[PDB]
Amino acid sequence: GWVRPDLGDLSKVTKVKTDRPLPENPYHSRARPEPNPEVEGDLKPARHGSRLFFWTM
Amino acid sequence: RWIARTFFDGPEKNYERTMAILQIEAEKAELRLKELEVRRLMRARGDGPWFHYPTIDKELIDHSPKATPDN
Repeated sequence: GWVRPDLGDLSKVTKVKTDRPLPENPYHSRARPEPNPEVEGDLKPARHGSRLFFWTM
Repeated sequence: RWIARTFFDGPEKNYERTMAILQIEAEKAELRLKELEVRRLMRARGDGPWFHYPTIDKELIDHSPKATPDN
């Protein structure tokens, strides 16, 4: 008394059951590591203007 | 007597102009002693975005369970 699985088999991704603990904190996952800080500030213009050699403005 | 007040001034204009344009200097010769402080000696930190070089974009990675379990 069995079935003839014509087309429904080998498809339709399922879920099963919670059986064992899910392996969080995977295979190594050592560090990120840390990023470098940014600047937000306040966009002011040039302090006296382009300051190159003589170049007042 | 009638030469100065007809033409020009003494220690009220040519003094305190020397005091005026010598305050455009200490914000010029000292900010030029901060570029050498920062640009040449940044150096191995790379904190401020001047030596920032592109490496890779991690957005284009995939995370699907691709069809070999040990990869």
